[PDB]
Amino acid sequence: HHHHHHMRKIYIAGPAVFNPDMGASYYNKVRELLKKENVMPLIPTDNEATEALDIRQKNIQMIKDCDAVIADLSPFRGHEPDCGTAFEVGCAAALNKMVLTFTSDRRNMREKYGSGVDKDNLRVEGFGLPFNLMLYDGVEVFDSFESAFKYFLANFPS
Amino acid sequence: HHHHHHMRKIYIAGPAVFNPDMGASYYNKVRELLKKENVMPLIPTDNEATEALDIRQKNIQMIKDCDAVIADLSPFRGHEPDCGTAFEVGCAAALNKMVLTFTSDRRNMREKYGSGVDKDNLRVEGFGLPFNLMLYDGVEVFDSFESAFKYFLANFPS
Ligand SMILES: Nc1cccc2cnccc12
Ligand SMILES: Nc1cccc2cnccc12
Repeated sequence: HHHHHHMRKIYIAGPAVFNPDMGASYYNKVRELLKKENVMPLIPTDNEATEALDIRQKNIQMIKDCDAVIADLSPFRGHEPDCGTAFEVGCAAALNKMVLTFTSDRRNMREKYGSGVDKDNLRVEGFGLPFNLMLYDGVEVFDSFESAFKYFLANFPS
Repeated sequence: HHHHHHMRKIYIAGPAVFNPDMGASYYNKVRELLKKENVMPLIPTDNEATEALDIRQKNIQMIKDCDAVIADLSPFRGHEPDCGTAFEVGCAAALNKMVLTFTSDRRNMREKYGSGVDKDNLRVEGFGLPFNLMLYDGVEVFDSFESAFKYFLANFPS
């Protein structure tokens, strides 16, 4: 009765890293929430290397090692989600990982831009989705990290 | 004779799809360039489905089927590349595909934003790269589709 026990792991994707505090406040909240459920956060800035390629490789490895990704696809520098987060969602999708997404703005892209085109006459997607359709996989788009985490707990038990 | 011959295939990732012509002018130029070298373009809008999930699945399948991705990481709706393209680059990276990227703007992110922070005091990466570090894998960032394609021809022969 001392079998190996898998500790669940979630990759914490999102532009919080670009906050003035490098994501400290966001990541601390994540750490506290996950601690209660014995889930390990895999955080992009953990044991951060100095070289871009090393940072990238470590983050890809975290995605490979995770049970799920919870991705913050909130508006970043406009109505579009963060590209880095989008890359990570793509990585996870290719590796058949559970991907859970949330955003602070759930309106359709055309509601966000107020038109079928942006200010430069570039087409805004019309699929009833809050962001680029590649980022949607059929799972509900959540309103917060917490709500996404509740789905994880219900659908990925120990 | 009459052994099976593999036709090389390149997934054409980029926000040209959002042009007023749905990328017609871009894709036509791509088709002509690749035709000369017996390379098949895998284009996001080819045989386009109506449902978001079907379009997504077909595009993921194209990446799975490709020999390389040439991704247009040009500024889209600001200094950041397109998120959908970023997702596709992520997918390709996880699948160990050759990923080739280009941009119309090769300046470092901090040169583009003119500061180490944006207008909202959000951190701009300082790794001497033109975009989010996740999008760089050690291969040169090219100036055009054509220059990326030249690398493909030199590094993925028939
Ligand atoms: N784009 C990025 C991905 C993963 C970690 C990072 C840490 N600092 C800046 C940018 C990052
Ligand atoms: N985001 C997208 C990915 C692949 C194909 C598309 C076609 N139209 C709009 C958006 C697309």
